[PDB]
Amino acid sequence: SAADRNVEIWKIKKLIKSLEAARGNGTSMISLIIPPKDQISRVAKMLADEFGTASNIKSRVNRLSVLGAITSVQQRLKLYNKVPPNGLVVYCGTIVTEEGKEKKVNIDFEPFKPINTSLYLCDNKFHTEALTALLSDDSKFGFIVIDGSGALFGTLQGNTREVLHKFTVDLPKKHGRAAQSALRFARLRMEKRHNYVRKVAETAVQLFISGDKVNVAGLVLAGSADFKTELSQSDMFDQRLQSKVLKLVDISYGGENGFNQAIELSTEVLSNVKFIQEKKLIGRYFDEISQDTGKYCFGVEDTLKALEMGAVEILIVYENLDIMRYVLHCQGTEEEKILYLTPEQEKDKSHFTDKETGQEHELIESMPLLEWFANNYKKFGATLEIVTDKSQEGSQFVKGFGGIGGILRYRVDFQG
Amino acid sequence: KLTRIAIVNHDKCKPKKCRQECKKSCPVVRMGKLCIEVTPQSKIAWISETLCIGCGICIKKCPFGALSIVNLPSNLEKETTHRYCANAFKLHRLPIPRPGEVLGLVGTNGIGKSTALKILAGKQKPNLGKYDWQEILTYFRGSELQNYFTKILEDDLKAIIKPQYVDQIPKAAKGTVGSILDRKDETKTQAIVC
Amino acid sequence: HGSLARVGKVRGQTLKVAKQEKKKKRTGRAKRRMQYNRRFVNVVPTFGKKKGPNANS
Amino acid sequence: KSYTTPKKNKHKRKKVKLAVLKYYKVDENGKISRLRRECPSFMASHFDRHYCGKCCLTYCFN
RNA sequence: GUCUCCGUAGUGUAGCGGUUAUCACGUUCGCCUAACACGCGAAAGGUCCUCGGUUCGAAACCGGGCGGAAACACCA
RNA sequence: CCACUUUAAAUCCUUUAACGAGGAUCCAUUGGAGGGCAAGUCUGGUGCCAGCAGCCGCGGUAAUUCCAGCUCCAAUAGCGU
RNA sequence: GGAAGGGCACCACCAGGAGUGGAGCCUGCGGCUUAAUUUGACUCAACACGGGAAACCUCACCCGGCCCGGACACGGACAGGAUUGACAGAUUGAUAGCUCUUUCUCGAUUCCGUGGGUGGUGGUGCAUGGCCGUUCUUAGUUGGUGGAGCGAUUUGUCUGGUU
RNA sequence: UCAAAGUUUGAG
Ligand SMILES: Nc1ncnc2c1ncn2[C@@H]1O[C@H](COP(=O)(O)OP(=O)(O)O)[C@@H](O)[C@H]1O
Ligand code: SF4
Ligand code: SF4
Ligand SMILES: [Mg+2]
Repeated sequence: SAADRNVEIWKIKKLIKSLEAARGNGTSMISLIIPPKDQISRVAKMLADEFGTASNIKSRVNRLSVLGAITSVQQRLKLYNKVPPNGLVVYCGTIVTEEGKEKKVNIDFEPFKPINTSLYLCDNKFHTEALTALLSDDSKFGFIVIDGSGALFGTLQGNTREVLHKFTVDLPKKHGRAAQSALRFARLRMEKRHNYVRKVAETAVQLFISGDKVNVAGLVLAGSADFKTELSQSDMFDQRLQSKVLKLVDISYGGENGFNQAIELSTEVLSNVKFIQEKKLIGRYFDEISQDTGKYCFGVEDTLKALEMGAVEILIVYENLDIMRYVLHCQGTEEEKILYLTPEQEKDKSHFTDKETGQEHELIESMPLLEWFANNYKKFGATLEIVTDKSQEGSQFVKGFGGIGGILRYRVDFQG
Repeated sequence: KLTRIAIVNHDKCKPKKCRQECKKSCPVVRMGKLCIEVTPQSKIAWISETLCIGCGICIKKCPFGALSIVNLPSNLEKETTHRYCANAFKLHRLPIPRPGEVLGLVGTNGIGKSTALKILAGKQKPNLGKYDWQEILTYFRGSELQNYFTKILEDDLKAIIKPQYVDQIPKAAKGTVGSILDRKDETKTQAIVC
Repeated sequence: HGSLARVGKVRGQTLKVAKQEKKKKRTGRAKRRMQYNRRFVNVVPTFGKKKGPNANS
Repeated sequence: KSYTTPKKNKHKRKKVKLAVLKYYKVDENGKISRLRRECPSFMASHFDRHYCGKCCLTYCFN
């Protein structure tokens, strides 16, 4: 289900927030990630020698901490017997927190996406750079490696490299050694060679499409032998699929070994793509400003007022705002309100006296905005679009307009 | 290499009547930056073309169209001979009078031709886009301008102008033509000119 | 690897203070006089295991 | 030190000393009439009970 | 398409119709070591590819299934 | 700053009247203070970070080595790189 | 030093004993578990050790509730009594006056600041003392004055026999 | 009058 997946992402994001905060005085913390294919024994051994080494650590508080963590991460791994699919992510240590409370913790879990990123570390802190880099890069891209020998269809995350389906074929010989039959055999060879392409072009629809919509934001075709092109520019390959043909890549090698080659030759394009789509969206946002229209908005005050009401269509936000939603509160009267304060206005501000009554209006702690949108953009109007300051249209959005706004579902006049 | 000028027609802007509008509509100003400064008091709406995007929203909004934003080549920010105010017209370079020669100015009007001529007459000091004389001359070395302006400042060169609007000479000078030529004579060559 | 982030980390957060108001310090020759006087003529005391000009227990 | 909202603190007492306390009345200037009942060993008035302020003795008429 | 063969603990393989399914490696648990490795002692672990048949009895013999691999595709 | 002098004509010095100092002022800097190498085991912040350091090094929660305050030292209409 | 000489110790061997390792249990660790399962010590030189055989106490741990045992000062606070201590009855686990309603009270205690204390089986034995243990149960160790080396050092403290 | 015996925190 989609809702259960969104809960598991929120769970993991919250886990990361805590682990980045954690910290512990003295001590170290086992960052650890065991990729899908790995043998867990291999990990147990590694740990066991990492243990034996750590027993010569000169510092006590560090030593005994590290030994403890390694003792306990081994015990976690004992509860699994094969590596869970989609990898494993363990995070031992002895985190410190408020109240002077030294507490041990051992968070292991199969992460929801497969991942292809091993890591081991002892250091003062935990390392969750891998994990954030697997929530950021959703963008699944489809690969199809055509060759005279055979095909390979496969999907692709940031790091993760899946193999969907494949086959090979006995295509005919190049030549027909009779004078007349030469011509017929040629025409016949052309028919079976094309038929193979027809099969590939159907299979790709069968694999990379789902509910009359392609599941992959690109569709890299690869290979050699002027074949990938024969697919690329045919009437057989479905136009919604062929719309997202993103590259024809000439690879040496074929099949599985062909795959990796096809990805490394593709790397540059799949980066550009994410920026291209961003440029396109904001480009439209600006079109509504360029023409009078009315169906745009900008600056929290206006934008959220548009959201609250007959909502926006698309809401565009620069992926980090500073800007933060605070929940202000009164001591005596119990009257309360909420405000969207800038980095300067949030840090120190004499504004927040109650004035009418005459008391110090205390600001109960914040929830940072971009995250606030991410929580509850669905309870409004939808399509929360994170953007960047890399493109010229991107920067103009971030710099000028404030990296916040949205394309509206109809024309609205604003006042004050 | 492209920058922006903002221009405010001091006649068409009436900040009291319209109650702002530019302030409210400008994203930079909503962003929280001093891109426009107006108030109901104070004539003429100011803009920091520095902080301006050049969104082209304020231009649409203002109810008399007082605000005109344009672009201009980044080259030309060096060679700025005169700018009368903030958000005013901006001449770049001057003509290069050479003596013994009639200098033909050409181009469409509303393009600083009068400002050029005032400057060259010496009535106008070319502020050089500051809004001085030794600092001015030094800016015009290597070029006939420095000889021109230096010549102006020690021997006061008399600046004489045949104006554009000919029909505001009548409403000023009285008497006959023959009388007026005699009064203004100095060369003593009326008959030859007539 | 490693970010170019923290940069001015410390200098930023240090506890800023004013630099007091003492005096116009004597300059040129007069300074030199005063220096000379405090090495040789004022103190010249009974010794007690070596000296210190900016020492402080 | 994240204190829980519904738990909160617990305030202690605040007394109210209402100026000079009156327990007496003036009957014909010279003589005096006491208002509240005294101890046997002012055993003051409750809404039903007669509670002491010192020796902790307690009484009531049903 | 044809004809052929092979599908057995985690891996690679033995297996002569009645077997606790053999061997090696790997795994786990002791020791040996300061530790680890090497070493020593122990232990766990086969859906015998799938289904049906024959047989008193089938992991094998016989049939069909899903997998996997060689050889042929010549004369115009 | 009057006036001479100067000078081709001037300026500058020079001479010279008249005004012209309580240091809040007419305000002296530049570099350093662990060793080489003169001079703080001082006081705050940072916590192998930021940073310093020609070299040796300092920095991983009492830093004589960082960022600051105080003092001190060298040279001084100059001193660094 | 898987270099040679000597020479020694049942925390070394040999000869043997009694064993431990096997079993059930007792108890200590580490793990897992848990509100909490407090913590120190991990080769000899941690693990029936902390004189640690915890019902409570111990106790640190956790989940609840009282209490001040907040000295002294400078002040503000001084009496239209600052504002220590209270049977009900509700509540509470509780015969905690802990709280709400109501009593009435020492009468000069108080409360609020600041300076500042004080305590803490809180953190740090890698900031220290003391005390242990271990090196290390062996025969080893030192300067004076002379001699030897620019010196670091060396000789004395030694070939041999002896113990 | 010679079998085998490889390695050693990045965590100061
Ligand atoms: N004194 C002034 N103060 C403010 N604005 C001026 C002044 N003189 C001219 N302008 C502005 O400059 C613009 C162009 O004038 P100008 O340059 O004199 O004409 P031209 O371009 O023909 O030489 C006018 O629109 C006017 O608003
Ligand atoms: S132009 Fe667009 S941006 Fe530049 S000022 Fe007027 S409004 Fe603000
Ligand atoms: S600019 Fe147009 S709008 Fe802004 S004040 Fe002057 S007139 Fe009113
Ligand atoms: Mg030095």
